[PDB]
Amino acid sequence: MKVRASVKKLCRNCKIVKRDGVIRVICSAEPKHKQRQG
Amino acid sequence: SRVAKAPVVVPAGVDVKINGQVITIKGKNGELTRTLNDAVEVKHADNTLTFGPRDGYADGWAQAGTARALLNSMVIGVTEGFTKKLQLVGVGYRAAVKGNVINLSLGFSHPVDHQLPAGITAECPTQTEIVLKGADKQVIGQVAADLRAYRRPEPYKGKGVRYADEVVRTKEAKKK
Amino acid sequence: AKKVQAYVKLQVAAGMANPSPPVGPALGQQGVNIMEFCKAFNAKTDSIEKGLPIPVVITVYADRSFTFVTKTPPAAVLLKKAAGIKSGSGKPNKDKVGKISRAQLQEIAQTKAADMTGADIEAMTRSIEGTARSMGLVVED
Amino acid sequence: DRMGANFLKVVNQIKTRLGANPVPLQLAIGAEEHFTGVVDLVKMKAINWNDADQGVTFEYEDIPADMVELANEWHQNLIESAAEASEELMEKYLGGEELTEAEIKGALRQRVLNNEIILVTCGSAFKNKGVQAMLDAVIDYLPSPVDVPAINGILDDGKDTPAERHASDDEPFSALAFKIATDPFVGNLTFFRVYSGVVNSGDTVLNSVKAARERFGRIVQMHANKREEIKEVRAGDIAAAIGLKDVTTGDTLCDPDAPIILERMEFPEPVISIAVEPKTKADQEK
RNA sequence: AGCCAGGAUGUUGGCUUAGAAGCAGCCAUCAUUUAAAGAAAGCGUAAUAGCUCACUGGUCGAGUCGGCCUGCGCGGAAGAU
Repeated sequence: MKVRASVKKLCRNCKIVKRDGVIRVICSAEPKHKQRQG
Repeated sequence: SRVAKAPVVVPAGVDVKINGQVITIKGKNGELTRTLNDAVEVKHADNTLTFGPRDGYADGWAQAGTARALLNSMVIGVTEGFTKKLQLVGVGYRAAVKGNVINLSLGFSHPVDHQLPAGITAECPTQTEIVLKGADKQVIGQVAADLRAYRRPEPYKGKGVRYADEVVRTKEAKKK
Repeated sequence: AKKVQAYVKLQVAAGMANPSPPVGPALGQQGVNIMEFCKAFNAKTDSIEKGLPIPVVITVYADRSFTFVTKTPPAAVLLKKAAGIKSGSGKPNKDKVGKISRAQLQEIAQTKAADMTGADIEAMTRSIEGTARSMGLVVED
Repeated sequence: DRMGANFLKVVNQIKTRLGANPVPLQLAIGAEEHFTGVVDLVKMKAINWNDADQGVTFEYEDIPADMVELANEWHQNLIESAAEASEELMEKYLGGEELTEAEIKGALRQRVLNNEIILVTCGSAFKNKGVQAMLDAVIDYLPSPVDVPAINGILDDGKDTPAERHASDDEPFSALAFKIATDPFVGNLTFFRVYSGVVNSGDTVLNSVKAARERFGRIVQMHANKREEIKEVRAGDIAAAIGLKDVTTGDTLCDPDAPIILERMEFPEPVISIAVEPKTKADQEK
């Protein structure tokens, strides 16, 4: 999970759910599109 | 809501034991009980079960919205069951069932034979296909996902242990 | 006719026996002997002077079967068969070269009227005027 | 002796990819780790191997009880393989004359001169399991230089008359030149094989395809590595036709006034081209 | 929002045609049928076969959706007996 202050909804099918409070964004086929902070 | 427009119809062959918050479902081949939270108002009204969110816990529409989906699965799981098949794609990798134990030909210097708990009648038609049978929807995944986590799908060959319906995304080397 | 299994209309000039690589996949969909589609159409291909893309459609069936529908060549390539060059659309509304009147357009529409139930005479007339303006062609009668 | 090593899969994979007709003979006993027996099906005997020794036992026993039916359904396909090899075994597959170990190979050996079936054998080289088994088929399923069509020298340019010469010692001498290695002792060396005839030591062996004269020096045999001087080369040995002045790929090694070959087929093309450069300017001289 | 569900089909959409064949990119950017379809969004990809968006055409049978303004909240937030 890459970390950066900006979670920008980047991939076309990008889920966003708030697990534990810190946002981590869920793609389907792209592992590269998953950030976690912010 | 959609969940409030979703009542569940218990059929004949599965008995409920409504001691208020604690419901123990006497079914076909097991006992699928869940001790829910106090954000629910349960009533097996006539035959079709009706539920309700308790006051104070107005977020119990969520907490019983779990429950409406829950008990529907329980009355159909204790009778019919889940076929949870896994596909072993590994070079020299086999699967064979004995009693309640599964072998794991997993490319190690030592064998891994793990015993599997109750609510499991496992089978193996061949070395690469493995049945799992169960009554709870949780236990039919939890014992399945532990095997898959021992050898995850490798996205350079397609190697690994993977589900029947799961479709991996294998890549290409592209350098050497 | 059929449904979500397969329906693509792709065939180009039938002087070439071997399936051209991009056409290949529309024959590479439901398991054909590619010699069969070469031997089906050549009994009627000897009634033409080759050079224009003639279209066929593919449509499939359960076991190993298939079927196909023969029509006439479309008027879009018939616009640029008479005009000499096969590709004229470089600038649509800035080129004024080349005239054919409506009388040529209806006699290449009777061969559509004797073949197909859509692509009717009077409705296609503005689109056979519409494929003229995109190519940069003029029309007068 | 490996995982995923199914014997019956691979021989029945040839009929799908290679498209050939293999009928295997020596089958498998053991679950690849406790593997002890190789199932020869003609004599219907399993062979014991070494506990872990580099080569003690050869103990033949019967078919074990754990494979009493797979030996049944596979032996009946072995004895099929002579009724459709020769036409004469067709009427005793069905009539029921006994298909012995010795009778069936007399048809199948003639099925190696046309090569429609190949003979397969499972076992281990490194675990010493099968190597002592694999030798007896070579004298009975691989052809001899006197059982084959021998040296066939055609002519030169006059007429196409292919002439089967004799495989014995009663012919003009004949050999071929291949695997022509080098050495810092004598220079050029060969790994040549003589098909028939006997040569003495010291001869005016020519190379009759390229019109050159050579003389036959001190011939040396090997254990693939060690110099052993072979003086008298008999018909069928493989040695080093030493001291050839010029020699090409596959020309004759033959006395004059004799039959003559002129044959070079499938000259290859080395494709990848890299340019070597010297280190010092004294190096490019060498 | 999901299961059935056609992805109605003129066309090869040029150019330059080697494939730039709706899926590389610049100019057009009409539509034969319009109760469902654009000379077009990605993946499959040299091109396409596979899978969709397009209208949800038929079922559920009620609410639902994208942004503007504020009350507060979370992440951002790592230091040295």
